[PDB]
Order: sequence, then structure tokens, then C-alpha cells
Amino acid sequence: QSARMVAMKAATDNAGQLIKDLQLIYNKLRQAAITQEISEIVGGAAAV
Amino acid sequence: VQPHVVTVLADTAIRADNLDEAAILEARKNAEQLLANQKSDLDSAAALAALAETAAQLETIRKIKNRAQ
Repeated sequence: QSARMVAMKAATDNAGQLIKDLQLIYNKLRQAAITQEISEIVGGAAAV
Repeated sequence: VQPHVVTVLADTAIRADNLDEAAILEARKNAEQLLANQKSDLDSAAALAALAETAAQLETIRKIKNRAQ
């Protein structure tokens, strides 16, 4: 009965690291998307 | 038994309010069986489904980190 809790605490730490990395990737993608949309809008505006 | 100390050892022993104890021990049997079944259900539901569901899909996002669309 004394090893299950070790297993769960290790799993929780790994999940925290995972969500940290995923948040970094998400922020990068969000900035890229905003930049692309703004560039597309400006390009469409200039062509008229 | 001896004049200074008294000790009786029993393999199975309980207060004999009646000539039988099966009707009392069956309650403990039901409690143990129920606790075992609920514990198995809790372990299965908490671990097998949840961890697999979390690990189901993670690479389709990692592979697209540097994308610029």
C-alpha cells in the first residue's frame, strides 16, 4: 500500500511538466496566428 | 491455566451471544466483499481510462510547433 502514492506523485509531477511545455507551444502558436491574420488583413486592404 | 496467569488461545473466537455466529460473520463478509469490489472499481476507473485518455493525443501538436501557416 505504500508505493501507489509514490506512483501517483510522480505522475502528477510529469503532468505538470507536460502542461508547462504545452503552454509554451500554445503561446508561440497564438502569436504566430495573430501575426499572420494581421498581415493578411493589411495585404487585402492595400490591394484595393 | 495456572494459579498466577490464565491464557486461552483460539483459532477462531468471538463473543457467543448465541450457539451460532454465521449470521454475525456474514455481515463482515458482505462488508469485505463490497469494499473489495468498490476498491477494484475505483482503481480501474481512476487509472485505466483516465491515464490512457490523457496519453491519447499529444504528438499532433508537438509536430506543429514551428508552423507558420
